[PDB]
Amino acid sequence: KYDVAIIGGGVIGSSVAHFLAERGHKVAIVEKQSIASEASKAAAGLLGVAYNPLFELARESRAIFPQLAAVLREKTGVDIGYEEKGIYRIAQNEDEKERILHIMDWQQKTGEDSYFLTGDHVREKEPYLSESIIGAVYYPKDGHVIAPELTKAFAHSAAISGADIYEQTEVFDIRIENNKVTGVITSEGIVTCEKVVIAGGSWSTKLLSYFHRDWGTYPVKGEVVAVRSRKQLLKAPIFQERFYITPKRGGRYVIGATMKPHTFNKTVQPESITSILERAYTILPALKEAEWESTWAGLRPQSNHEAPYMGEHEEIKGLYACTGHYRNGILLSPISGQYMADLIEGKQENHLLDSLLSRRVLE
Amino acid sequence: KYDVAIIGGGVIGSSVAHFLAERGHKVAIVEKQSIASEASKAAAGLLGVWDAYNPLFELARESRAIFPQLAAVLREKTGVDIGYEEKGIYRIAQNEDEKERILHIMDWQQKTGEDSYFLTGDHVREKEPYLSESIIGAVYYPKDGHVIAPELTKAFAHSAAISGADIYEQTEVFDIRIENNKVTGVITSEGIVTCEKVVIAGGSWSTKLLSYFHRDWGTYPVKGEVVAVRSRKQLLKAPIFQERFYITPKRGGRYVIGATMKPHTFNKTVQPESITSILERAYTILPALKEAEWESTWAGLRPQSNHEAPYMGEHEEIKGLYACTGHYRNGILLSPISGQYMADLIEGKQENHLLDS
Ligand SMILES: Cc1cc2nc3c(=O)[nH]c(=O)nc-3n(C[C@H](O)[C@H](O)[C@H](O)COP(=O)(O)OP(=O)(O)OC[C@H]3O[C@@H](n4cnc5c(N)ncnc54)[C@H](O)[C@@H]3O)c2cc1C
Ligand SMILES: Cc1cc2nc3c(=O)[nH]c(=O)nc-3n(C[C@H](O)[C@H](O)[C@H](O)COP(=O)(O)OP(=O)(O)OC[C@H]3O[C@@H](n4cnc5c(N)ncnc54)[C@H](O)[C@@H]3O)c2cc1C
Repeated sequence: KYDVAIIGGGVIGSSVAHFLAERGHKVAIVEKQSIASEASKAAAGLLGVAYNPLFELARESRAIFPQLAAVLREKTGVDIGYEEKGIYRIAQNEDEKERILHIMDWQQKTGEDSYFLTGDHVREKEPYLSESIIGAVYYPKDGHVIAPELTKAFAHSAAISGADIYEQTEVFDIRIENNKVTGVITSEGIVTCEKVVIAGGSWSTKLLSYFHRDWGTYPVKGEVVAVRSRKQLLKAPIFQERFYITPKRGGRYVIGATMKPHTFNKTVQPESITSILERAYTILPALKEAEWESTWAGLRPQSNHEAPYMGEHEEIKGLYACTGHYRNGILLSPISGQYMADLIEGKQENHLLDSLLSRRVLE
Repeated sequence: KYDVAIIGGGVIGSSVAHFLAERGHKVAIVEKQSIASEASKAAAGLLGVWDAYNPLFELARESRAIFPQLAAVLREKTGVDIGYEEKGIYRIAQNEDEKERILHIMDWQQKTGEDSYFLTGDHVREKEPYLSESIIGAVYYPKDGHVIAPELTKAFAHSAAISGADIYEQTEVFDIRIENNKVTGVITSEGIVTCEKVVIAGGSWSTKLLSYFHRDWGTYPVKGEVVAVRSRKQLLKAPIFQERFYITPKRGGRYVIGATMKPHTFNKTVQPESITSILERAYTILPALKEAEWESTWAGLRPQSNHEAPYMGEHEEIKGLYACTGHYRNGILLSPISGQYMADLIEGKQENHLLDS
């Protein structure tokens, strides 16, 4: 008999598990496979990168990462790979240069420090980078983490604090008896609880029907490649119109990512492998003579409302939702967990439904 | 040309690589397979758990003092966390005979002996509630701990690569090139690697190369089989030790249990009887393991020396030939000082004692 059962053991559900259990709530994670089985183990873990109410949530989440990391390491033994060596936006042609200069110029007015670099000035800092790069924007405060490690950290933190983790357990439905959540119906039987959180990434749609038929998430498949190198090829991640090359602990380079909407398919097509690597060669040619390590596919949970659903059901008491983070669920995992636990404890109002899901279209 | 070529990409070779490169030396590492692919990936990473005047004793003491701040240094430099944990280790007893020998180790080991104390079976179960009713008591060592050996090994080696070392994985050293009684390089499977110094750190395979010291010298593998299970429950905060057998928790709900001892074999398969015996012994110490989740099993070749002690030092007659292999069951614990000693010795800031005693 739990305070909250959490449906899904990705970063988002594990983050929620962490913050609740930390505050003495008896919590259960129910996950149909394993912790970090899906988007959260496929993600490149980049933090930061137009305006909107997410930008501010992101900024708030971003700032939690330094202390969160230290805490998690100390408590669980897992280091999440938090790194802050900055991130480059690169440009290889003039359209791209201007696109980047314009982003920077609106960004700068918000207080975020960033410097425009010349191709030669980039190459002083990152010498393996292509002669084709003509400029770039450097953000010294950006960084990244190891998505699966952060995920695993949250979940074991939760367990240490008393959370029960049920892997290989699928939630078919929520048990609402008198317009109240009384439990959850799983493949391994009933789990009694007083509150539920839907954190089912790309699979949340059916359970989101309790809120509304049109509420939902769908998978946007992304394929990525990883290579190893004995050279110091990149110090910091490089970005180019969503495409990225990122270092990780241990001389690993992670490179992606394709976009294939509305499929749960986790195979990798050759063409994607070829397309990804050829693009990487124009940025960073030495990757030709690196060591192939792996390739994989992950399922970004797009929102039907183009913003994650984070909130309490207005009628059915104890029924919560927290999914649809799409491309920024690693970045936002800390703010999401913190918020959800505040909301579950009555410490915050149910205002993030309103704020994130309505967009004024006219006027 | 390199100031030093290091033969072996284990924790020992990679320590030496770290400490050296960190002092502006140009180092190559030459490794048959890949970094940390033998004993150093297989090890349980326990620290500290010899007679009192054995120098390894002073060395082990110094190794343990370098470890905390080294862990920070490697993390912040390479981004690799070595799993340094200092929550202690319990030497358990299940017989009254064991209790005696344990109390005996404690009493006559108080060489400022890590402020260790006796706990009753009941007081241990307070501290660790899944441990067996069968344990009478144990000696808790508060300043005892453990690392993740494969991780420490990787840290060290990336540390050196960041400091300019060239890692030649997938490269076997056949022989050491000696022209005019000085070392000019190392003859490998790929090409010739030109260096002014070499360090034999080839663990259990060092024997042929050690013959340039004395045909009497050599190392050999002592096979060890280990089992790893995963768990959602909190079965242990700190490792338990018992006459070489150990149950150790690792970050991420993992529990590695071992180990077996099969001497004079390089063979890396695991015999079912070893799994059967390790697990059955484990069940008496921590019954919940019955319903944990099986993860994996493996073997590693502990590098025993012909002389039952590491070879660490410089060749008296041959200019620039060094050795540092054969740490048997303490290779992880001594990787920091083995590295620091070896680099101090190459820079002529340390005398050549260990080769004598
Ligand atoms: C290629 C790629 C690169 C990315 N890069 C970045 C990046 O650089 N920065 C960034 O912030 N984000 C990135 N992301 C996004 C990030 O992966 C997601 O936004 C985030 O992982 C979503 O986490 P989640 O827990 O909601 O989803 P998931 O990790 O998919 O978790 C959902 C979990 O719920 C479980 N589940 C579903 N239904 C049920 C049920 N009925 N019962 C029980 N369990 C259930 C599933 O097993 C799954 O484990 C990237 C994604 C991809 C694919
Ligand atoms: C089961 C087990 C548990 C253990 N537990 C502990 C513990 O709890 N605490 C502890 O302190 N220690 C422990 N050890 C000991 C520790 O594993 C070793 O002492 C440690 O590996 C250090 O050895 P090394 O680096 O010399 O050996 P290795 O890791 O074997 O390194 C030797 C390297 O040299 C390479 N090599 C060999 N020949 C050549 C050549 N011609 N050219 C190039 N490369 C070559 C090999 O490929 C190998 O990678 C344990 C060992 C085992 C097996």
